[PDB]
Amino acid sequence: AGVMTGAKFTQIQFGMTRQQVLDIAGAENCETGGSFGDSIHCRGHAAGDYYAYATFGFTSAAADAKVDSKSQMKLLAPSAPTLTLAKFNQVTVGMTRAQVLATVGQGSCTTWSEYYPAYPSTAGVTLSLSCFDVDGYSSTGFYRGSAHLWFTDGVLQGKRQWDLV
Amino acid sequence: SPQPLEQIKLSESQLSGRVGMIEMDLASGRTLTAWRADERFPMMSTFKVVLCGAVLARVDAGDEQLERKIHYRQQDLVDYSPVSEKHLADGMTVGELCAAAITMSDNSAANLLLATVGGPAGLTAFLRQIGDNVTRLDRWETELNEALPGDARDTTTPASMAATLRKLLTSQRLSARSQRQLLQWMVDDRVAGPLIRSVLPAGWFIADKTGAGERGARGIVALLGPNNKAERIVVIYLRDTPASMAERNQQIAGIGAALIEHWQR
Repeated sequence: AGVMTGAKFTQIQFGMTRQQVLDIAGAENCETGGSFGDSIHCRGHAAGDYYAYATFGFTSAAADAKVDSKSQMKLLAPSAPTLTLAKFNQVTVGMTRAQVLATVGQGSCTTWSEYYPAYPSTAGVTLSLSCFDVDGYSSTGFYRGSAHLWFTDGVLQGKRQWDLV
Repeated sequence: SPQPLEQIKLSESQLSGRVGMIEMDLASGRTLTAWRADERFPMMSTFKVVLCGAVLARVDAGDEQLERKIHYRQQDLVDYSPVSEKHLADGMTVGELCAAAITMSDNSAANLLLATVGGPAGLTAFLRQIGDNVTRLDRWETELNEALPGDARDTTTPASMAATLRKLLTSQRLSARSQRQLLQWMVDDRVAGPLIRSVLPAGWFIADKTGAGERGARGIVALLGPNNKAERIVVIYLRDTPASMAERNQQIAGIGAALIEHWQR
């Protein structure tokens, strides 16, 4: 069983039902309603003043609604964080996802949130990437070199960094 | 089971850290037990009770409504924002933002609220206005958690924080409805399990707010008492220790347990 994990997050997919999500995540780790509306929010290990977590959004409140949104914090580590303030400064609004990644480093990023508001269409897809310098990521504490890069339709709309070089 | 100051000395010795603690009678404001009470400690998320105090003050004055919807953007999102990040597309009400900030230490929620009261400078001016001349907020989330050694930014003292909490929750300064609301958000705290709640006896009341920061910073502010009624304010802060989160939580819980064991001694 265990708490929410990166492995479970990856196994959960866009297009899944609420029951499918709960079955992979482990229902005892999850909640809905209250602060989270009709999304499902699942806790991982303790981190900082909260927990690593995943949040799954659905196309509607219906039992057969599908996952159209996946978000996570501290469930996944970057592959090869090579981000630097320099590379961050090379990133420009209007850039493609490919252009951005080539700039910051192909293993510098994880997916913070990804939402298909027109699911199953990709139109208007919004994506937030969490990217990290060599020692910037932490799964249990606080980042020491990270950036938020956000996109609509696969094109960069904005960027923000903390603690880079 | 050690007396509170004995337990604190054991904790500093074991952690190589500095602990700050005040135990204050809620009704009278008298200081009952104190340790490094005039030293500065990073507030971390404990500042959010003061933040929402300032928000409620505006509500009382007719300058704010808890039902007012705030819409925000990707630009506004920072780490540790589980609730505000979920509601990005829809917005959140002021009251929903305070609930997220207090009960779940939601960082972006706190930043959004901070803008409504004039930013860190504005919140600091509110503190000065209620007679707290010590506590200061200088930065936004997430930098305010950096806890660099000797840095006075975003710090309080146990003495000042205890007095300020007493002022916010029990003095003339907020309306009865606002006091009840601030207290209710603290009662509904979701992230404080490993701290005082872990050693709180059956039948006691607790309302609290926690914080965690870099360089070992950790803290809790709480109102608690027997017979399901608040009797005292307890503030415990830790700074400057390389110890694990598990060890830091256990020590704070242990200090809480000592205060409880020696409640009438």
